[PDB]
Amino acid sequence: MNIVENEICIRTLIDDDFPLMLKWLTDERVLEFYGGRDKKYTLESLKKHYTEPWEDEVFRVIIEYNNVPIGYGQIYKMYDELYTDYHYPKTDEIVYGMDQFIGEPNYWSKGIGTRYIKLIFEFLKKERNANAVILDPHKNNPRAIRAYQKSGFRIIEDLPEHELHEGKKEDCYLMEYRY
Ligand SMILES: CC(C)(COP(=O)(O)OP(=O)(O)OC[C@H]1O[C@@H](n2cnc3c(N)ncnc32)[C@H](O)[C@@H]1OP(=O)(O)O)[C@@H](O)C(=O)NCCC(=O)NCCS(=O)O
Ligand SMILES: NC[C@H]1O[C@H](O[C@H]2[C@H](O)[C@@H](O[C@H]3O[C@H](CO)[C@@H](O)[C@H](N)[C@H]3O)[C@H](N)C[C@@H]2N)[C@H](O)[C@@H](O)[C@@H]1O
Repeated sequence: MNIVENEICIRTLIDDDFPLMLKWLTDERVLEFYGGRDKKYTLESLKKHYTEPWEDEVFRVIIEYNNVPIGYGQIYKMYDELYTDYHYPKTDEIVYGMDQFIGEPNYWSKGIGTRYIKLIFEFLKKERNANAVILDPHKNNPRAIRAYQKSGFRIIEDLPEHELHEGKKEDCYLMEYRY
């Protein structure tokens, strides 16, 4: 995948990206909201994690802003494990999920995440005929939730004790965008 829209480039993750990703995912500012501050990656263990295979389609991408890599996304075709855990019914609809972080905190709350999401929405519509996109943020991450609401996602389910984060199972929302 490769998308360019003025300041933003979204492109496929390659092995050369992992040292900078290690910087992001050893940064306690970033880890508070993605992964958890108790994660202890090395370059090798991070690469192992981010090269684990997926049952169905996945896009792993790097987000660049003004020619500097600043974050990471993964965009994945929905699969049975997640349909089940989300209590989100499998239908004839084409559904994707997406996880992402901006690893440069100076680029938070400047609208870049919302620009990124909308570019992915457009890609999935034209390239995959997607009908819905879903994700599952922590209830106590309002910056993410508000970005997702700006982008068109709506809360559709409560997911109690959904995700272990820093030793505690955090309540989440299931949020859905339907074009
Ligand atoms: C979640 C992001 C990708 C969102 O992208 P970002 O570019 O920051 O979002 P945005 O388009 O600026 O929208 C954020 C909105 O929330 C607002 N906001 C910031 N902090 C807030 C808070 N504590 N409470 C409520 N709103 C807040 C912010 O001002 C902005 O609103 P606007 O000023 O545009 O009206 C990014 O903040 C990020 O990477 N954060 C750290 C990692 C992370 O949380 N990843 C997602 C995990 S979640 O499980 O999906
Ligand atoms: N709300 C978004 C959340 O996104 C991540 O968590 C997600 C993991 O990334 C997924 O893991 C997949 O991606 C890994 C990296 O490619 C692979 O190793 C692994 N085999 C894959 O299944 C897992 N399935 C769901 C989990 N919620 C963050 O850590 C978490 O903080 C944040 O809240």
